Amino acid sequence: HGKRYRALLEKVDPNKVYTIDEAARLVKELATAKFDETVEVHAKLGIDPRRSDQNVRGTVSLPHGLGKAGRIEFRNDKTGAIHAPVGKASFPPEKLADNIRAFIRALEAHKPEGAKGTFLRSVYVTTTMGPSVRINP
Amino acid sequence: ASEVRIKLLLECTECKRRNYATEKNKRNTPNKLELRKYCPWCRKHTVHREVKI
Amino acid sequence: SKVCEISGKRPIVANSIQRRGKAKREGGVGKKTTGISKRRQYPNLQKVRVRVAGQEITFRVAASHIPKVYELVERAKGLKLEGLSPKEIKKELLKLL
RNA sequence: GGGGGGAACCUGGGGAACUGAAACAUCUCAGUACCCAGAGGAGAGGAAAGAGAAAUCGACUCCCUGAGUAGCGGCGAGCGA
RNA sequence: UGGUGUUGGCUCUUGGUCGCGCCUGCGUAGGAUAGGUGGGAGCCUGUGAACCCCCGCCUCCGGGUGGGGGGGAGGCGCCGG
RNA sequence: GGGCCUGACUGCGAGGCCUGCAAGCCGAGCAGGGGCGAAAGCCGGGCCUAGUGAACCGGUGGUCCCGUGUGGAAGGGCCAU
RNA sequence: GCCCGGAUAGCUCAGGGUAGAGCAGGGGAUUGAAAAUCCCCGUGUCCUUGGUUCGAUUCCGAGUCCGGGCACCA
Ligand SMILES: [Mg+2]
Ligand SMILES: [Mg+2]
Ligand SMILES: [Mg+2]
Ligand SMILES: [Mg+2]
Ligand SMILES: [Mg+2]
Ligand SMILES: [Mg+2]
Ligand SMILES: [Mg+2]
Ligand SMILES: [Mg+2]
Ligand SMILES: [Mg+2]
Ligand SMILES: [Mg+2]
Ligand SMILES: [Mg+2]
Ligand SMILES: [Mg+2]
Ligand SMILES: [Mg+2]
Ligand SMILES: [Mg+2]
Ligand SMILES: [Mg+2]
Ligand SMILES: [Mg+2]
Ligand SMILES: [Mg+2]
Ligand SMILES: [Mg+2]
Ligand SMILES: [Mg+2]
Ligand SMILES: [Mg+2]
Ligand SMILES: [Mg+2]
Ligand SMILES: [Mg+2]
Ligand SMILES: [Mg+2]
Ligand SMILES: [Mg+2]
Ligand SMILES: [Mg+2]
Ligand SMILES: [Mg+2]
Ligand SMILES: [Mg+2]
Ligand SMILES: [Mg+2]
Ligand SMILES: [Mg+2]
Ligand SMILES: [Mg+2]
Ligand SMILES: [Mg+2]
Ligand SMILES: [Mg+2]
Ligand SMILES: [Mg+2]
Ligand SMILES: [Mg+2]
Ligand SMILES: [Mg+2]
Ligand SMILES: [Mg+2]
Ligand SMILES: [Mg+2]
Ligand SMILES: [Mg+2]
Ligand SMILES: [Mg+2]
Ligand SMILES: [Mg+2]
Ligand SMILES: [Mg+2]
Ligand SMILES: [Mg+2]
Ligand SMILES: [Zn+2]
Repeated sequence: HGKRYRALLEKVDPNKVYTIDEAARLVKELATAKFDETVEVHAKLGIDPRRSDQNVRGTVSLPHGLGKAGRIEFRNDKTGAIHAPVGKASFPPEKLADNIRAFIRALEAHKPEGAKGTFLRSVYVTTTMGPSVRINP
Repeated sequence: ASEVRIKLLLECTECKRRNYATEKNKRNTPNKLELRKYCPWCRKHTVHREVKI
Repeated sequence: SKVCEISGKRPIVANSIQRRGKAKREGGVGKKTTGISKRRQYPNLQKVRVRVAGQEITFRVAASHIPKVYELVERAKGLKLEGLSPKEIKKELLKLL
């Protein structure tokens, strides 16, 4: 890892869970690359990968989002993960939590009807080249 | 009955209540039976589907 | 195996009950008792040897009441015990129970 | 101070079988008979970590009732608050 | 005969599972050892590139990776078949 | 032999055959919702008479009846198998 | 009743990119014979259907059938 990244690592701490708001305040502190990084929200659906019927797929029209308007399409990969762009590192903090939360909502709205586990086994917020923070969905 | 001539229920396809029990021969009739029958529950005829006894 | 010197526990009488079948809870027809018979249940008696006023005293006690013996030795500190035989020391020790 | 005795009665520790189930094993007989330890003119029990539906009662023992009820039961024979 | 009590000290070696770290993935077209999607035009270097000496190794035999001794400014992508 | 079908109905059932009991048997007619037929009408399996097994225990699908102070739940009842 | 499973050519069989191996059959070499040996060749929805992937005997759902296991039987 590069000094630049090693730096950021300090402003994190894995143990801590954080909050949609707490994470939104960090994003900016984590976007140290020469461009408007994104943000991304990585989940980890607690459903069976190799299957169908219980496949999470759809779209969400984020109120602000992207800035690159909304309607992002997301689809769970072969593993139990699902990923999506929630906006660019710019965006005032009180603008991301609105999307993070608006996106996570859609995920729950697309949970199957036959799924074992806590569904959102885990969730994280990040930036294109920065580290990541778990969050209380 | 035998292992091949087997017993079965008919379940009202609308309300899902088993209403009639009958038999069939599963060689001669591998497909699940469909039959219009009177569901006491829905008070009308209703196609019923074979359901494992 | 007999009696706890500390707790008083002695063997009780128990029935050994043989059963068969699948319990109703597991969707079975139920349990049938294919035999009942008396047996005995003994205290887990064990020897405990402790030194007290430089004499060796030894207890037949149920495992459970083992630390009770060490407790009795502790409370024996404030006791005019010296010179006594094992027997009368043990007597004295039990008097504290 | 103990020890030993006492017809029955009493409480504690142990504890059958015939029999009944028109066979028999769970169940019954029965915690009976019997053995043993102890007590006494009685013994046991006894002042709620109780009942159980009454916004209630108020230690324990004994009799009547509740009731062959509620229940228990190879849901059999029977057992039984 | 398993578990467990009575049942303790010190070592050496193992498996399961959880958390973190790191690497492992080779049909065939092909720069050649493509996990899966997703973000994405920059990222690596005085917090030391380019080959080198010992290599922990891994190997599908071409390479993959990795800590260190030398080392003193270029390597790696978008491009694009 | 062909066409359309599922009455191999749900709720009942006057009246009987048979008969120690229990069981077994036949049944017109009314209601519901149907099938076939122009209609009269027929249809509650099969020309008939064997193709079977009481209770008990328990499985499953229903119903929402009971639910040990109360609300639930455990567990039962009822209907079907 | 439930849990684990096998189906791949005539027989027995191993296996995310594929389709083979043993001896049975046939052709040839060799042999006095019978073999053993040696070389070539076949003999496939990889149980069925449905769904992943650019595709699949390979992953998943569902079936059909034999195989195993555990338990229960008023
Ligand atoms: Mg019927
Ligand atoms: Mg039939
Ligand atoms: Mg009804
Ligand atoms: Mg036992
Ligand atoms: Mg029983
Ligand atoms: Mg203990
Ligand atoms: Mg006396
Ligand atoms: Mg006496
Ligand atoms: Mg007694
Ligand atoms: Mg007695
Ligand atoms: Mg005896
Ligand atoms: Mg007897
Ligand atoms: Mg007898
Ligand atoms: Mg008898
Ligand atoms: Mg008799
Ligand atoms: Mg006899
Ligand atoms: Mg008794
Ligand atoms: Mg008196
Ligand atoms: Mg008293
Ligand atoms: Mg008091
Ligand atoms: Mg009884
Ligand atoms: Mg009794
Ligand atoms: Mg043992
Ligand atoms: Mg041990
Ligand atoms: Mg016809
Ligand atoms: Mg009908
Ligand atoms: Mg009559
Ligand atoms: Mg009669
Ligand atoms: Mg008409
Ligand atoms: Mg008419
Ligand atoms: Mg009629
Ligand atoms: Mg019986
Ligand atoms: Mg029953
Ligand atoms: Mg109720
Ligand atoms: Mg109620
Ligand atoms: Mg209660
Ligand atoms: Mg209640
Ligand atoms: Mg409540
Ligand atoms: Mg219930
Ligand atoms: Mg019920
Ligand atoms: Mg099964
Ligand atoms: Mg084969
Ligand atoms: Zn119905």
